[PDB]
Amino acid sequence: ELLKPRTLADLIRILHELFAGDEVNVEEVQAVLEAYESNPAEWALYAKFDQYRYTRNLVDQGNGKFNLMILCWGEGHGSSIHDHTDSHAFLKLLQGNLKETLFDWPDKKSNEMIKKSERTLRENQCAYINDSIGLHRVENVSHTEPAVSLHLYSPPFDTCHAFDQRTGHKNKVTMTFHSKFGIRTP
Ligand SMILES: [Cl-]
Ligand SMILES: [Fe+3]
Repeated sequence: ELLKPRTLADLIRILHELFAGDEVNVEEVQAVLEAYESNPAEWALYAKFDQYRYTRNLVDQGNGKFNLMILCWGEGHGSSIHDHTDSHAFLKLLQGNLKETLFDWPDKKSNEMIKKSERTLRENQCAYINDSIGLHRVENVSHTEPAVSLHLYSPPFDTCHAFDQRTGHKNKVTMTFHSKFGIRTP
């Protein structure tokens, strides 16, 4: 029985219930993420920015079932085109707007990766992706507003692939945390 998360802490408690088992009801998870109304005071601890690129700030380890993290995007900061390592990936905006561009998996032949679509994700909206859907790039294209998003990945993963838009060629990337549980982790 899905109830509205009253706070980020409450959201986390609900997520632990939704991930108690071995499978994932994606629509329920997305619905509860969407229902949490971003409250900046509740996540200020995790919202640690870097001047040069977006940061990943671990919030909860989901009793091993998922990683929940907050990503902080300076003006003009964005990601690679990337996959999600056979995991579910949820993205909820907590502040600002992000542009999500979708791409299909490349063929073996070297070719320009053509965007299949794009959307603007707005405050409190939740998006979902997995490798069966395709690849994406996420970007804060704003010149004036930093963005903050809440990401849930299940199972957790710390490696993924970045794709070269010019060729479709992929490279393995290890993902790093800027902080964990509010503590900067050089
Ligand atoms: Cl993502
Ligand atoms: Fe992603």
